[PDB]
Amino acid sequence: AESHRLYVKGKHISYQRSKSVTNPNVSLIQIEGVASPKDAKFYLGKRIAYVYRAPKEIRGSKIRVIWGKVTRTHGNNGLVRANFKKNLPPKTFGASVRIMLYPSNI
Amino acid sequence: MKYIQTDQILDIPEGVTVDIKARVVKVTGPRGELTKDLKHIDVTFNKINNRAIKITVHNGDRKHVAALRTVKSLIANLITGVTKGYKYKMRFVYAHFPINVNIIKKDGQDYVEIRNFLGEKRVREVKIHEGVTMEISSTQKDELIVSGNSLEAVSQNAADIQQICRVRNKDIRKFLDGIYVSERGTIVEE
Amino acid sequence: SHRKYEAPRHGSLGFLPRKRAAKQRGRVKSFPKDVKSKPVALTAFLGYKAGMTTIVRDLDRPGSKMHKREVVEAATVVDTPPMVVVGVVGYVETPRGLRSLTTVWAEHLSEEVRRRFYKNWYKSKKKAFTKYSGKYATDAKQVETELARIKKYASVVRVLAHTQIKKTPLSQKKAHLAEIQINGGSVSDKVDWAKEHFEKEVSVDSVFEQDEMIDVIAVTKGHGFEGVTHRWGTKKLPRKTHRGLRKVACIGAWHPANVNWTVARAGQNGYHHRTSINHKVYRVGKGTDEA
Amino acid sequence: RLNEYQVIGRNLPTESVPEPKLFRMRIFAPNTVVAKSRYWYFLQKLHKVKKASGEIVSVNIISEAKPTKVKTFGIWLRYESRSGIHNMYKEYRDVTRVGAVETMYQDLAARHRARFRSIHILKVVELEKTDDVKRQYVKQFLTKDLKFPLPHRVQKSKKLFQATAPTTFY
Amino acid sequence: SSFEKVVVIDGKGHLLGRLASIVSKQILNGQKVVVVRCEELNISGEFFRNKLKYHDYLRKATRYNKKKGPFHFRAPSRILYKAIRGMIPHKTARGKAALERLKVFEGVPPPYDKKKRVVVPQALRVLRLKPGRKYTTVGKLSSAVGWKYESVVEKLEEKRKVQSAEYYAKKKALTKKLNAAKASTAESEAAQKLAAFGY
Amino acid sequence: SSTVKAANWRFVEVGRVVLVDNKELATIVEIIDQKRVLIDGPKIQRQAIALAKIVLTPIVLPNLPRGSRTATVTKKWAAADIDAKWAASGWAKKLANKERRSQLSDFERFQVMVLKKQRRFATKKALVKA
RNA sequence: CGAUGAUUUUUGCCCUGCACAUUUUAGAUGGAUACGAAUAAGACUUUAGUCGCUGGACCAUAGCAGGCUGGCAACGGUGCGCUUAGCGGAAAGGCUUUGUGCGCUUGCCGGCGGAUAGCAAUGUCAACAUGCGCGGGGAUAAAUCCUUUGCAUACGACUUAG
RNA sequence: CAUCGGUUUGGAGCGGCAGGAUAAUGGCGGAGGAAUGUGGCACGGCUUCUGCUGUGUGUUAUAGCCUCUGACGAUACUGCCA
Ligand SMILES: NC[C@@H]1O[C@H](O[C@H]2[C@@H](O)[C@H](O[C@@H]3[C@@H](O)[C@H](N)C[C@H](N)[C@H]3O[C@H]3O[C@H](CO)[C@@H](O)[C@H](O)[C@H]3N)O[C@@H]2CO)[C@H](N)[C@@H](O)[C@@H]1O
Ligand SMILES: [Mg+2]
Ligand SMILES: [Mg+2]
Ligand SMILES: [Mg+2]
Ligand SMILES: [Mg+2]
Ligand SMILES: [Mg+2]
Ligand SMILES: [Mg+2]
Ligand SMILES: [Mg+2]
Ligand SMILES: [Mg+2]
Ligand SMILES: [Mg+2]
Ligand SMILES: [Mg+2]
Ligand SMILES: [Mg+2]
Ligand SMILES: [Mg+2]
Ligand SMILES: [Mg+2]
Ligand SMILES: [Mg+2]
Ligand SMILES: [Mg+2]
Ligand SMILES: [Mg+2]
Ligand SMILES: [Mg+2]
Ligand SMILES: [Mg+2]
Ligand SMILES: [Mg+2]
Ligand SMILES: [Mg+2]
Ligand SMILES: [Mg+2]
Ligand SMILES: [Mg+2]
Ligand SMILES: [Mg+2]
Ligand SMILES: [Mg+2]
Ligand SMILES: [Mg+2]
Ligand SMILES: [Mg+2]
Ligand SMILES: [Mg+2]
Ligand SMILES: [Mg+2]
Ligand SMILES: [Mg+2]
Ligand SMILES: [Mg+2]
Ligand SMILES: [Mg+2]
Ligand SMILES: [Mg+2]
Ligand SMILES: [Mg+2]
Ligand SMILES: [Mg+2]
Ligand SMILES: [Mg+2]
Ligand SMILES: [Mg+2]
Ligand SMILES: [Mg+2]
Ligand SMILES: [Mg+2]
Ligand SMILES: [Mg+2]
Ligand SMILES: [Mg+2]
Ligand SMILES: [Mg+2]
Ligand SMILES: [Mg+2]
Repeated sequence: AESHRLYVKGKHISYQRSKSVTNPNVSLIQIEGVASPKDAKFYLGKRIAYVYRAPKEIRGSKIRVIWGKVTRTHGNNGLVRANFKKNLPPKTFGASVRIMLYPSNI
Repeated sequence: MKYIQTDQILDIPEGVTVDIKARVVKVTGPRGELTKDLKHIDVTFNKINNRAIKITVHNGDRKHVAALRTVKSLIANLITGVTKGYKYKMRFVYAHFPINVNIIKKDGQDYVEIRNFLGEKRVREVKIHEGVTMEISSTQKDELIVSGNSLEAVSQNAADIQQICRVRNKDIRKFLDGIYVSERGTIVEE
Repeated sequence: SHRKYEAPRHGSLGFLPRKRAAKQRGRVKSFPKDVKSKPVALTAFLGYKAGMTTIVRDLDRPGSKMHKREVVEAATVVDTPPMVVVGVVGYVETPRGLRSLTTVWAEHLSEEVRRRFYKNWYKSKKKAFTKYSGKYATDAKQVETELARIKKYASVVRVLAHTQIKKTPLSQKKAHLAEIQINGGSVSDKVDWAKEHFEKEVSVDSVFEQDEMIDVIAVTKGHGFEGVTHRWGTKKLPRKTHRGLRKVACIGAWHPANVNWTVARAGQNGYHHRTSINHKVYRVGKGTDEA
Repeated sequence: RLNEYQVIGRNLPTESVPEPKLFRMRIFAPNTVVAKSRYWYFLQKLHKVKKASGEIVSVNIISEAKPTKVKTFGIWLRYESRSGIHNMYKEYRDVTRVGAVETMYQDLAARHRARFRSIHILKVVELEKTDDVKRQYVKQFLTKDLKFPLPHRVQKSKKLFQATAPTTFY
Repeated sequence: SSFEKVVVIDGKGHLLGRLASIVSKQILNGQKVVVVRCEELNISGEFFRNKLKYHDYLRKATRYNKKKGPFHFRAPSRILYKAIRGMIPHKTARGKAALERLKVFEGVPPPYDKKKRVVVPQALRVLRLKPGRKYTTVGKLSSAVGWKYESVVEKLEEKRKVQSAEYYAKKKALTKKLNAAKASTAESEAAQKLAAFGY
Repeated sequence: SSTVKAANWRFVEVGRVVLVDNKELATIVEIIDQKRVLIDGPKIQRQAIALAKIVLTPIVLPNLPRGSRTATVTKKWAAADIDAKWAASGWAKKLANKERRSQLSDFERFQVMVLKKQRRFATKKALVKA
């Protein structure tokens, strides 16, 4: 097995925002291969993990995760709104996230 | 108005073989071959037979329809250039100063050398385009014969000769000196 | 409101900034355009300004009142001992400009040119170019490979030559090393000429003939910090002006609320890089000539 | 998006006049609220009646008789420009009487900047005979054996990037 | 819609501003973009109009010191870069990172001469403009406004195309041989099963 | 001779078969404008549509009069056997194979991979000696 | 931004193979999958057939993050290490190629192993950088202050000489 | 995770009922008509009539279309479904 991936590739695009004011409590996520709200509606409720690396070890591991979930679709081109336990830091704009396949309903 | 369809019919004489592929026309006749690229125009071609070609514009506006008969006329001029040739005759017009016109060759290039125009010490030189033949008429005094297959090159060389002989700082209604195109015809008389 | 009278501007904006040259050796910004049909020949030479003199010459200028009549003219002497060829550089045409590909050097360099690469020669072990001189070991195939690369890829070939400054009366021992573009012939012809001229002397009579018109690249005389009156040729203020008169009275309008780059200001004068063209060669003298 | 309505109305009956004349108009409106509004707009342009002194009697949709038969319609218009009031006559090809009016409203908006409020539809008539067609821009589609290609086809892509060269054959 | 490690776009036939906006949003969203052949880009409008526009751009300079004013870049890649940077919040750290994700070139230099170039249909000149309209090539406008290396690029592009044509002839020959080998293994058990699966 | 290369366009004419929505076949019965046509078919509703919403196929239903009604269109469609003509083209075959691929399960995809491994082995074996 | 010379008798420096540990990462998690040109035209296979109407393609993809062993059919495929030859200067720093050795092969079939992480918790598997141990190859400088100069100069800086 | 309750955004959602010109169409049957006139026929230009073609003629023939209509059967749109 050259491939071991069990998540769908995503990207942290933006916060929910107007022209001048941003709302960090909602993140906008682009799911790879999704181009319409009908396609993106498959992924509603699926949990999201942002995996990143940190200087200090916690229990011998330097990898920490912030978990979230898909709440609704956004717009017409298959973006979704996400809600994380802790808001995604703004420096992660353009960083890749993991769209989990659970809670599965297939 | 977006006219639904507009057509023009080329007529190809017996010894002429038009040849069109991707708006590049190559016309062959007894006198030779001429080629022209039309990639700047949106036209389509249908071969009706060996003697006629349909040139069509589909759903063309006023200007785009206007650009169709000019295509027809250009290809027809190519055909008559490769089946009859073109000949422009120029007459030398001067009141006092004789115009001394010679056909010289410098640096491997043919030139038309105009001297003494309005008494000027300046020597005017006009490059002779490729495929264009110059001749000093023997049957006529002060006559230049410009001939060739391509009408565009012949008329533009003739225009070059005419334009180089413009009068400056004078009343050009009075000082009518210059070299002017007097006859626009064909090599083969009709 | 406008100026009361319209006068021309003081100084040229095409020689800004009026700063010191980055080097004392003037550098050829542009070489003559290459013509393949010409024979392979040098386009430049290095010399030293000796001094000025005067000549008398019969003028050949029809229509002049001095025609066929003696004129007295100032002349400049440039001491030019033959230069020694020590290197060659190849240039490649790129979408970002000329780029140097390779520099090939000669086997033996004289001491005066090896002093060029040192600030403290007397304290050194003089190790420059010793391993490179070893690159010529019994087959010199590294040098031939680089030269073949130049022939294969270079579009511009320039030679590296230095002056023989030990033959001049100057006490300076550092030679002056410069790139002189090679014109004429194919790239292969230029490379063969450069290789075959390694460690050889080239004289001025092989670069310049008499009655030729040549250009001069040099750094002008330094004058240090200078006021506007002499730096820019501005009008002196009246004698009775408070705080001095060798100034520009108005250095700008109220708006733009800044000093413009076009206003004359005090600063460093001279020691500029200049290219001066159309100087006629009256004589190419020979050192061996007793007359 | 319009519908054709039949609106019938009358003046309110009086003891002097207990059966006023019933007047019908054909109104092209998006819905019945605008259909009854436009009705009173034109009756007060023609007859001494008001919405306060009148009564709407019937509103009925008039469906196309043959909605899949290609027709040519002539529409008679009265529109207001920036300077004056003008009469015009135009022709349209469509399968529904309503769909010709939708093209007409788009058409006078585009070539004359005439808004809906500035336009009166005097008459819409289906031209039965080919000799009834006066305008060339629709007469050119009534020729025998009409064929034409659609050169330079532009394909809309769902993806941002395409790995093959674009084409326009068709 | 797939996320690629690098997207190399062949800039030939692309309209300047539509490609600029698409590439700006792509690089803002964390995608690395390389644009090659910027001398073959296109601008809508005739050549003379764009020369006048560039002269309007050139007119603009800081009065008190011309060295502080706008820097009018003449290269086609820098024209595209200016168009993109006008569409980016380039004075923030995020815009600076997004601009680091982008590369623009004239011609096709190494290592991209042996990689795959794609097109962007939403920004292609041949698919957007009305078939009678006039357009400009950015390479000619660049030469007309000071770019010095047009003839160098065309000499190197002809050299690259000669090598790239040899590549395709080799690939077509090996593709033809593999098809003949795939024809031999047709009507085999795997092939029949793959035909029932749609392959 | 002349040797004029002519365009191989598909024409808007009475009798052209078109694809609608990548699912259904229909034929043009009468032309409304440069942009609009009237279409009909055995498995479609007779309607006026914009030419942008349909795709012309290289197939012409021969001898279809302009403005033919639904009964005439159905009868002539059955006579010309347009469904069989469509189903024999590489375009329809590619659509069918795309649908068939889209209906595969995970197990069937695994089997597809296995069969590809076997066929690639056979193909390389054949290729090395040919 | 390029080319080129020389690079500390210091326990200092360069290159390299292994091995380990660290800091950093604008953000690996099968593959950046290479004609050119036209578009009122194009591809392929020999002016005629086929093709497109999107990459929902192609290649790759099975094995404790992929174990331990055994057997057939083929003489192919692939990784790594030497090795042969050629090409590439636009920023070539890569693309091929000869012979050879060590592995694997899922093209096919056997025998054995995984549990208890308890119903999920990224459940840790990559490349860049730096340091340090060994091993091996390799080389053995300059600049500044100071004095001097006057092609220079307010002081810095600059041209010289020592 | 399951189930519940409150709020809420949806689905290519599925089914029943009602209204209208008791939709208009379409389909089937019958009657009439015309032309952007099908077959046929008569002159021609290119075809050994190889979708040959142009024009004339005329009214279903070796295509059809338009209008009216007779008995059914649907659908669109819109409301309602405790
Ligand atoms: N292969 C059937 C062909 O029908 C064609 O003729 C058709 C038309 O002439 C005729 O006209 C219309 C028709 O358009 C419309 N859709 C239906 C209408 N009832 C018909 O009307 C006519 O035909 C019917 C019989 O169908 C007769 O009962 C009626 O009297 C007559 N007026 O209907 C015929 C059948 O649809 C050909 N002209 C004829 O040569 C041939 O029989
Ligand atoms: Mg990570
Ligand atoms: Mg005048
Ligand atoms: Mg006068
Ligand atoms: Mg004043
Ligand atoms: Mg220069
Ligand atoms: Mg190097
Ligand atoms: Mg090098
Ligand atoms: Mg002084
Ligand atoms: Mg001094
Ligand atoms: Mg002074
Ligand atoms: Mg005073
Ligand atoms: Mg003071
Ligand atoms: Mg291309
Ligand atoms: Mg490759
Ligand atoms: Mg400049
Ligand atoms: Mg560590
Ligand atoms: Mg193509
Ligand atoms: Mg094929
Ligand atoms: Mg071929
Ligand atoms: Mg061919
Ligand atoms: Mg073909
Ligand atoms: Mg493919
Ligand atoms: Mg592949
Ligand atoms: Mg084994
Ligand atoms: Mg083996
Ligand atoms: Mg290197
Ligand atoms: Mg390097
Ligand atoms: Mg490789
Ligand atoms: Mg979890
Ligand atoms: Mg691990
Ligand atoms: Mg591990
Ligand atoms: Mg000093
Ligand atoms: Mg509830
Ligand atoms: Mg609930
Ligand atoms: Mg109902
Ligand atoms: Mg009915
Ligand atoms: Mg009728
Ligand atoms: Mg007939
Ligand atoms: Mg009914
Ligand atoms: Mg019913
Ligand atoms: Mg409903
Ligand atoms: Mg309900």
